[PDB]
Amino acid sequence: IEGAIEDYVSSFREEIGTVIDAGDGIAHVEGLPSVMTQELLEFPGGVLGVALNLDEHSVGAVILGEFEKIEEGQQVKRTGEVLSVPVGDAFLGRVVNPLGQPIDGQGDIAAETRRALELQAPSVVQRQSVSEPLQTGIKAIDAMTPIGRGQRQLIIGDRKTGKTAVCVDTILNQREAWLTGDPKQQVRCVYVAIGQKGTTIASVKRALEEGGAMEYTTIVAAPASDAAGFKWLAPYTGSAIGQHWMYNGKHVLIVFDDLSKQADAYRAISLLLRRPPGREAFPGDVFYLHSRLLERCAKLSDELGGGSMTGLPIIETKANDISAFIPTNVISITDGQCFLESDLFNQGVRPAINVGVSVSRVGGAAQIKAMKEVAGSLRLDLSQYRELEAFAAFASDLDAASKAQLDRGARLVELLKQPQYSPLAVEEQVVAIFLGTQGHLDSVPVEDVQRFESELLEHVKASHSDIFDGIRETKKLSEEAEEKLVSVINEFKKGFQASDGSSVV
Amino acid sequence: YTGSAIGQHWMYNGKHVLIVFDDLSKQADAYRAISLLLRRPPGREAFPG
Amino acid sequence: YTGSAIGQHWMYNGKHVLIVFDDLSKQADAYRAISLLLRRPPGREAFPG
Amino acid sequence: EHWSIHRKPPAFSDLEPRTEMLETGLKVVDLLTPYVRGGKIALFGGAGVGKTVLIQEMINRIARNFGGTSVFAGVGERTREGNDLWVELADANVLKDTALVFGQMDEPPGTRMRVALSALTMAEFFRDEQGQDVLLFIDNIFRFTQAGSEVSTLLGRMPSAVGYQPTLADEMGELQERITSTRGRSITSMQAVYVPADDYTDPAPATTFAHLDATTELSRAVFSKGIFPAVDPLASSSTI
Amino acid sequence: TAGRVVRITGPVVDVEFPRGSVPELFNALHAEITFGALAKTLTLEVAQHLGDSLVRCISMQPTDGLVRGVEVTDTGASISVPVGDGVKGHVFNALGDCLDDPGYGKDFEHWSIHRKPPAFSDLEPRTEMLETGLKVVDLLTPYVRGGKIALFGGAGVGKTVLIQEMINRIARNFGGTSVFAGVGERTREGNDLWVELADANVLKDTALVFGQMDEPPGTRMRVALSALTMAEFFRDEQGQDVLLFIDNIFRFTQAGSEVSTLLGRMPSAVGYQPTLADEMGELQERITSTRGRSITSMQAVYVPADDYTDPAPATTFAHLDATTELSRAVFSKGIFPAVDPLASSSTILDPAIVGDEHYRVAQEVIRILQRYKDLQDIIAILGIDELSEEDKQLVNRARRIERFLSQNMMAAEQFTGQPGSTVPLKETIEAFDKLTKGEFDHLPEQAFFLIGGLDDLAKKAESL
Amino acid sequence: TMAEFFRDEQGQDVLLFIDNIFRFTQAGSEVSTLLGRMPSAVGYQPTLADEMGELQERITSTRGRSITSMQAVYVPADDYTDPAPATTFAHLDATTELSRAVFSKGIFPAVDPLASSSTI
Amino acid sequence: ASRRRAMKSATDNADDLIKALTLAANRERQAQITQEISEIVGGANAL
Ligand SMILES: Nc1ncnc2c1ncn2[C@@H]1O[C@H](COP(=O)(O)OP(=O)(O)OP(=O)(O)O)[C@@H](O)[C@H]1O
Ligand SMILES: Nc1ncnc2c1ncn2[C@@H]1O[C@H](COP(=O)(O)OP(=O)(O)OP(=O)(O)O)[C@@H](O)[C@H]1O
Ligand SMILES: Nc1ncnc2c1ncn2[C@@H]1O[C@H](COP(=O)(O)OP(=O)(O)O)[C@@H](O)[C@H]1O
Ligand SMILES: [Mg+2]
Ligand SMILES: [Mg+2]
Repeated sequence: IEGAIEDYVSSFREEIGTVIDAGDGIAHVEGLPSVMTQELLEFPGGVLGVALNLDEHSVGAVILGEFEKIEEGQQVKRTGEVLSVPVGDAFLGRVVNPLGQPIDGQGDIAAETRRALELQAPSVVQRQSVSEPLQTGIKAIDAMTPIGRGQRQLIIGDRKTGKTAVCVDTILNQREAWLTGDPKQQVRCVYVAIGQKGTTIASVKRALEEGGAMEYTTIVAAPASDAAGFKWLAPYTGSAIGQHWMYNGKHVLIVFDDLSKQADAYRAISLLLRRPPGREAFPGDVFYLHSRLLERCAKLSDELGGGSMTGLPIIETKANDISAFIPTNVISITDGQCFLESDLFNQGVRPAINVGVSVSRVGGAAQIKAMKEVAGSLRLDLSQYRELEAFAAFASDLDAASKAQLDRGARLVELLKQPQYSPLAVEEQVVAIFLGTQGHLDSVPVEDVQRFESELLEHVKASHSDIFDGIRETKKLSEEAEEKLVSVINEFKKGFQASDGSSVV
Repeated sequence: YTGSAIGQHWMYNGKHVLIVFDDLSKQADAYRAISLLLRRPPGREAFPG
Repeated sequence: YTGSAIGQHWMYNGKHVLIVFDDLSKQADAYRAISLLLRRPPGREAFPG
Repeated sequence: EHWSIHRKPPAFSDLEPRTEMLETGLKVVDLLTPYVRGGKIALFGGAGVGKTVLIQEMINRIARNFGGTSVFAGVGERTREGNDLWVELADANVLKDTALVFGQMDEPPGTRMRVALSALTMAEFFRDEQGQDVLLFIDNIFRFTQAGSEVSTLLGRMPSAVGYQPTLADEMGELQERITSTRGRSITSMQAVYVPADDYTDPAPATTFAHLDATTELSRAVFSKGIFPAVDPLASSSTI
Repeated sequence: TAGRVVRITGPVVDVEFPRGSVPELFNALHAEITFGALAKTLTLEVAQHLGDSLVRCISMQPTDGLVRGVEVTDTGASISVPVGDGVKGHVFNALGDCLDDPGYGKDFEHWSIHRKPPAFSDLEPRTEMLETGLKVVDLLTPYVRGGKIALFGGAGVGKTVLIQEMINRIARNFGGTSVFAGVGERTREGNDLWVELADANVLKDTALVFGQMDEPPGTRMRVALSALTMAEFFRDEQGQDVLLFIDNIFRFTQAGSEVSTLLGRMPSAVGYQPTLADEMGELQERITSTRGRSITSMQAVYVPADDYTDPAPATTFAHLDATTELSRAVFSKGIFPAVDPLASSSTILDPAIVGDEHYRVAQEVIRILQRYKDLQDIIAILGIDELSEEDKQLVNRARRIERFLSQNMMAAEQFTGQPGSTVPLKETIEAFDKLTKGEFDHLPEQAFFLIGGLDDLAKKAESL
Repeated sequence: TMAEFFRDEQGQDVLLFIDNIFRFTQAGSEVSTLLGRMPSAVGYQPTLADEMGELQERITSTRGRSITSMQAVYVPADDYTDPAPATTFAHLDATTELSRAVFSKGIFPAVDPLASSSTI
Repeated sequence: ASRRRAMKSATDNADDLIKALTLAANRERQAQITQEISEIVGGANAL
């Protein structure tokens, strides 16, 4: 009788299944004899679905798009294989469905090649060290935590700090590099937005085209009006397109708006799928999930073309808490952090980057020689300056060196401030930090240093251009250039008056 | 509920009525015990929703 | 329990036996694990009553 | 004529941010957090902070100087407040210019799931067809989240860590998107959000903030000091 | 014979077998994937007996495209690891296949990863004193032979360089080889570590095993066992003492809790596996020294949320002997070891074992440093001029001893050019005895940095 | 029962002493866990108020029968929020309390004056 | 001169209250988390 079972099994025009029950965004389908995990199922009404849980007499499913059309009696059809994304090079300057459809008013896009999302990450024998100047356009960022190609950097912050503005400015900072002919400086930046209001997306896009960087960017947006499937699957689509562009040797930069929404969607679908829960009502595999999306980025070896990618995940926390489950996991899974305390943005510094906690693992390996020399280790100087304000807040008599150090620290802190939508090139930042370190501005009144330096740089950009040429051709500061800069700043400060000031040698 | 109904009867007649409840947590405790006895699913620290 | 039994057997004789219990909380943890693997509902702090 | 309650969100291709300086007469709102026409502004606070007085003063000051139509919806509130509001609006001639709908707490939670949807249906019918500026005012949004939590608990679905129903953020996003001003039509939405025990770690207020741009919240300590507006300037912020 | 899969839930896989072919706990199962684009083989391990010829297993690799009814075969043995002399020339993960090339094969011998601890009767009844070339660790935090020691620190504090120095020093002085086991280690960091080891010409006698995050928790829970298995093989086959490295223990506990909660058991004790002490003991019971051969291990544990009463750190601390701490103020001072003598201690420091004079010298040093730290406030606020002769002389002696406590290592020649030296304990203790009186207060500050013994330092000082 | 027999038939005033009533309640919890009843908050019995109430009301002084009682009650883990003393609070008229801190002070009659209360 | 020492000792004594209260808060939050997870699991498994 075993031969009968064998023949019946081996017997198996299109295969058809049957829906038995549905509700709350999921459904149950039976009758499919042989299917592969994560099959892209097809439904008669045009809606799509995926298979996640398999049973001896049932197949679990998740419906991505419209859900109300689902009812008992419908017939499913097994189609194709594991779902893939059609990637190409026409995606620039457009907004697409995370499934890969042109939601924007522009016409249909072309297709180049289909790539499956689930792929193996590059191994250890196909990576090099990291040494490259990725600029940021912000003085404090590259002044404290350098950023290099192939390096993952985390930004975690509280409510209403300004991370979005920083990301937008970093994205648009590469206009000059794009204007260059060869693609060595060209980087193809992409943006991923998860669970954000449509008006905010429109405003962000409008800021992008006002900056003029629409040519070399694309947006993958999943607003809150969508179901859980799109929120769960968008980052994988972004990673797939990014890695495809990387594979050809082009430098690309991926930015994630948030990860908490994806975790929430995963928890929702897992609990609705009747799976065992754990700590904080979270599934066990959630941590592993993150490892599958953040470990893709890495520097490549020259044998494979020397491609590069860089990711900037963003994490939000409430009431200044760091010991939470997801923040701890993500902090342990990555290197380099940028804490954004709300108190610093509350008054004074606009970038509001914390100094005593920020750290970068790569450090000097991603630092240009000139500004590394000019840095002069002001981290310890600011640390002792803070430790000394904590003491001498009410001091009238002090040591002369202590007073001088306090004044220098105050001047440097007031210099470090920078407004928004103001990217800067490397040369002016190097000049500014050289001005700050040498103490030439020590006689400038503390209330009006910033504006003052403004005119100087403008004047520096007006009557002189050889210094910029030198710093751009050799990436190094020479003695004669330093002497000329000293003479120029002296003659400029000779004839400046903000409020009852005095010119001193 | 009995006290409330007794009050409502005079309420509809146009007479002013005053009501005082000695305690209210005891009622919640009794209801929770009944619901837990009747095999109903529990809720936030074991109270019915 | 075996230590207690071997102590009691000599107790019958009416002599003096000293007994040491260098660890107690470990036995409590072992019993807790045994109870939880037996699907019995845990009490306060996962310890059965 | 009758329309279905359920609808579909508007297309993303017809979205544009709205910027405008609408000014009131009160100092705190004028200086700290200026309002914006066509956007979202929400109120926050715990029990008995006095936000109802604030919304009543706001509607009294604004409806007089307004030529558009206003629709008021109460998801959960005491009968006395609604009756007093009806009497007050009857005391003036502006009552004819508005529409009212609300539901009380004594009803089963099922009736507390659709009142907001009915208000949104009326608002969209007015806006899409008449092409006129409209006012949509919401007393609270916490109540229907509560009733959803209890109905989901009764449905036999596994709860989350805090006890809230799963996919609550999905319902949040589905509800919030319906209030949207297109390129040709403008609508203003007023709402106040109750926080439980004045605890801001609760995920519900945090997820309801994400749909907001200009916000004003209230605190209990400044109320205990003696100030009636009780607006905290350190945490309140805007987007314009 | 062949078996068929029944239900698939993530990595958990249910299999059904004929009546007379039920496997035993902890066996190996092989399966294939038919799809061309995701062609792969899967290995599974047996962990439960649900009954009715049904077995629940955990996939060792990510699952995708699996098809019901696919036949499955049985290895008939547990996880096999290769052993031989050709080891330690390359890198490979728990599965055993070399990442640089698949050239290495089944030529070597194969052993099961599962073993048992040695018997109680043949346990070593007496401990031994393990001496190193660094004076600070010998004097302050003596190392116990065959014990376990913890290290705390971060990046930029010179811990990796110290690890390399220890590796080469144990390789050269007492011989033997050391194996490195990275659990939950980032791929880029692993590649950088491999490059650094290759460029240092010490990669020849070290066996590197890596654990990738992208793998399911099975690798994260079996890599340590595989490393211990090969270390024991080397120890029992060659007679050479081995040094074992573990990067973290917290990730191992996290993986254990994960695999526990995936099996549908009951959580307890702040979301932890109910028998975590059982796994901890099974792992730690095979590190003790026996038969005259020693197995020393190095770990670095992470405390969550700055809490010490958490059950996992509490269980970890139950098998510890010495602790080492590193800071950045000591780095800002500019000394090589970069260790604070006040924040570290040893459990073997007794007057009857290390000698009474050693204990007296240690107590004197600790007292002097504590007084210096206490008087730093008055030094900052008023200075040394106001301090009396006794205060100024004790401050000078303390700062001179602090400068002297640094010792030049060997690989520091990569930036200085001077190989380090090893000193006997007797010379160090006699030098500290003579320095207790502070007779060298007239020496200039620069001359106090050690390079080796005392005669060479005196000659260099006289040569200044 | 035997105390009630002495009170009723003999018509005599009766002295009563009981010790560590709390253990009684604890016992019930255990047997509940064996019966299979649904657990309650902090793993106690689904019903505990009724048994405590009926045990307390059984002690009652009649017009012709005066009965004086005094019960010692335990507190677990030095916490006063637990339901075991919380329910007992409602069945008492004269109450005195002890504290660990006052005992650590040195005085042996460690009775808190600020916390003790009475109704007479 | 006598005034200065009072403020110095006040700071010295003020540090330990911070330490102790932080410890107590840590223990309280850990207890609340473990009890809530225990009760939610107990509610889950019983049905
Ligand atoms: N350098 C700056 N100087 C002054 N104001 C700034 C600066 N950078 C940002 N801001 C202001 O701070 C706010 C930042 O808004 P943004 O949307 O970026 O917030 P966010 O902290 O990233 O959070 P979310 O994504 O939740 O809105 C805006 O009001 C913006 O005008
Ligand atoms: N300007 C004011 N002057 C005097 N009393 C005021 C003022 N504003 C508010 N109040 C007082 O505040 C209360 C108003 O309650 P209200 O309904 O506004 O509170 P709420 O914050 O909405 O709380 P809840 O929803 O819990 O009732 C009354 O007691 C009223 O007297
Ligand atoms: N005592 C020291 N003297 C001089 N340089 C040091 C000393 N200790 C560490 N360094 C430098 O600090 C850097 C970081 O070393 P280490 O902390 O071992 O690696 P990581 O920062 O990756 O943990 C090394 O490049 C080394 O040159
Ligand atoms: Mg923002
Ligand atoms: Mg109010």
